Amino acid sequence: DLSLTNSSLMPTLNPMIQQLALAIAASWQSLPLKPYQLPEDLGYVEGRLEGEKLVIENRCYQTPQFRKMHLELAKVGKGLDDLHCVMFPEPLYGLPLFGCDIVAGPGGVSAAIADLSPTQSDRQLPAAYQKSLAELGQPEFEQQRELPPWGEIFSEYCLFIRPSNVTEEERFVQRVVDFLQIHCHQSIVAEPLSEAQTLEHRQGQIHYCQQQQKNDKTRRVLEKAFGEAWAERYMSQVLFDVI
Ligand SMILES: C=CC1=C(C)/C(=C/c2[nH]c(Cc3[nH]c(/C=C4\NC(=O)C(C)=C4C=C)c(C)c3CCC(=O)O)c(CCC(=O)O)c2C)NC1=O
Repeated sequence: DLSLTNSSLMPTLNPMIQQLALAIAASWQSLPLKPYQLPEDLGYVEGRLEGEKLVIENRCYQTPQFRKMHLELAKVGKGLDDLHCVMFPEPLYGLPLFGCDIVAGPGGVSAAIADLSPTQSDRQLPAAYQKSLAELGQPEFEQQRELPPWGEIFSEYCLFIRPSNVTEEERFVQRVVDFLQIHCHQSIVAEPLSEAQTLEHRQGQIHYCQQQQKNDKTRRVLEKAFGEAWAERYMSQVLFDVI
């Protein structure tokens, strides 16, 4: 399932989304993957109420270091495209949370967000991450976006932009590839932590999922195609499940 060649959505998504989906899949392809079963063994889902149809493709995996690796592609009607990805770490290893959300319409990408988010109580990334991320240097983008109020969960390296041209699209993709290369290497060298530290990282992941559920822009997309009760179950059990 991890080849995207069987995807029905891929050919119709915004090109930046296609490039990022491919890069994520390439990063995961040779890991010690096992399937992760979403609620009701959800793969493909389509729904419509009174407006536009929402189509969603889900792929989910797990490894010893990552309890849940979720790649979701979505399209609303013919306008709105979305790529959503979260690698949820196993708290035992103390790794940060990789996440990204890319939203596009007919006139281009409106929102591109990626981060390696902290799970420590002091809201800092592990020292090895800080060092590696600082060495990449700060990227220059013309149109930055300020994080909403629930976005206190994001690191100081969080990127949130509207890409202004294809060069910036490519620059953002390359920065996400760099984040993934750092993250995959740190996962090899990570050691199992003490019970007390595992608990702190668990709490940090819970908090991340609770704050992400406050994103009303995501919720309203789901609500308009499936209704309020479906949307709440999807947000809380599929996208941002509390462990
Ligand atoms: C069904 C799945 C799914 C859909 C439909 C979705 C849609 C979605 N996500 C966002 C913004 C959107 N997404 C995020 C961030 C994230 N969101 C995440 O799922 C993750 C992992 C991050 C961060 C790593 C932020 C911070 C914002 C801006 C929220 C705002 O402007 O209020 C928008 C508003 C775009 C804009 O303002 O230009 C939409 C429609 N996101 C999804 O995940």
